[PDB]
Formats: sequence, structure tokens, C-alpha cells
Amino acid sequence: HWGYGKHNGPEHWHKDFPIAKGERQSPVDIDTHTAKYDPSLKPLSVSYDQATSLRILNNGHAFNVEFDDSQDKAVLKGGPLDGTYRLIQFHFHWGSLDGQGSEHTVDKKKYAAELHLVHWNTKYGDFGKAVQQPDGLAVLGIFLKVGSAKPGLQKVVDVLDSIKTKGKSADFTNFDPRGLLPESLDYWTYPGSLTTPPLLECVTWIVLKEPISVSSEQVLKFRKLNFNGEGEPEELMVDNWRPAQPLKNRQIKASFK
Ligand SMILES: CN1C(=O)NS(=O)(=O)c2ccccc21
Ligand SMILES: [Zn+2]
Repeated sequence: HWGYGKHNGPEHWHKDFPIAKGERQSPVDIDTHTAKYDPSLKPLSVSYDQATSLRILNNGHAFNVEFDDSQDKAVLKGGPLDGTYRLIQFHFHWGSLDGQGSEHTVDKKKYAAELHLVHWNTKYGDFGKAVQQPDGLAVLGIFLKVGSAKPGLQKVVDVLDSIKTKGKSADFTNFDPRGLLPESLDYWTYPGSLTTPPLLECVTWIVLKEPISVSSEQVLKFRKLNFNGEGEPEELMVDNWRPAQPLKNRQIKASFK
């Protein structure tokens, strides 16, 4: 099945998932000089004060911190969005080396990692219905660079030992995702897709311009995770990123001058 290896990685995905060669695939390179300021874009509204985290899962591709999305508790609104989008999970993509790991790039620059906060449009009732709609999801993407530690990430880092291998999960309550946000909410936005199979074209991407800084020790602990299950040969969970895909007939809009 699909993964990030030589024989099942991104260049192979189109055989099982032909939408991989579609018209609104993600990620993309953000050419900062070609992105156009759109003064009609509103400020983002990130309302995470009542977020209820539940669990952290190694799914064999990344680790997901999952939230209770049975009520409007942590929501994203405003910006390019119409309506209300509920936080369901976040996860990261990262590299084997600090010079790679992000999915989106900025003027071809690759960051060490990228955080995806995944939200679904409440007008579709559930996540599974939302992913079938062109405006079903809103993903807030945040770049990670290596420098000073991010204090609000440490609780995530310290539980990873307990979910080393595929299929392991651990209770992960009371985690505040506000501790993962940079100061500025300036962003770029474009219509795109999930970045792993099934690669559905259901995402409004909102990518923040300001990266967060994490320490080398923090990202090193991401790289100790495993793609494999327990009792299988160890394959380090690294380079779980899809490279930039053709922009095709899309414009990237900027919220800022
Ligand atoms: C699995 N996966 C990703 O890797 N990156 S993402 O496009 O933000 C995403 C969004 C929704 C569901 C799954 C997702
Ligand atoms: Zn992702």
C-alpha cells in the first residue's frame, strides 16, 4: 500500500489514486512575488479556547492529535472561509534532516517540518461527508524551523515514546493547540487537496507566513517514531512529506501586503 518509500511513495500514488494528477493538488510552492494581496480577505478567526483534545495516534504515516469535534468547541472562521470549520485533528510532516520536511515551500525554500490543523465545514455534518465537497475542509498550515524550542510543543514530544509504532495510541487530554501558533496570522490561501491518499480535492489551504521555531531536540524526537508496526523491521518515520505539485489554474492570494 501507499507510503513514502521508493516503491510506494508520492510518484506511485497516481496508480491507486488517479486524482494525484488532478487540477487542484497540494502541496504547492508559494511564489511570494506572484501571490496577490487580496484586500477583501478578512482576518482569520482561530477560536481554540474550548478545544478538547482526546488522543494521540501513530497511524503509520504521521501522528495525529485528535479532538472532540461533536460540538463547536475549537473552530476556524473568517479569512477566505464561508461558515464555520471544526478542528478534528492536527499532525505534522517532517524530514530526515533540517533542510527538508515541509510540504508547502516558499520561493522553493523547504522548512524542517509543517503542522496541519485540520478542520471540517459544519454545514456537511461530519468529516466523512465534508471530504466529498470542494469546500469541505480548511487546513491551517504552519511551518517549523529549527532554532529555539517551542514550549507548547513539548507535551507532544514527550508522549511520542508511547506511540512509537503504527497503530499505537495514547490518551492525550487537555492539550492546548494555541501553544503551537505564531504571533502573526498573516497567511496565503489557495484551493487544494489532502496531501496523502485519497488526495481528495476538498481543502481550502490557509498557510501562515510566520513559522514557529522548534528546537533540534524536539524535531529529533519526531524522527525516532516508526512507520512500521511493533515487531516489524524498524523504518524511521522521516520524510513523510509530499513534494510540491503543479499549480495549474490556481492563484495564491495573500492576506497581507
Ligand atoms: C493525512 N492528511 C495529511 O497528511 N495532510 S492534510 O492534507 O492536512 C489532511 C487533511 C485531512 C485529512 C487528512 C490529511
Ligand atoms: Zn498533513
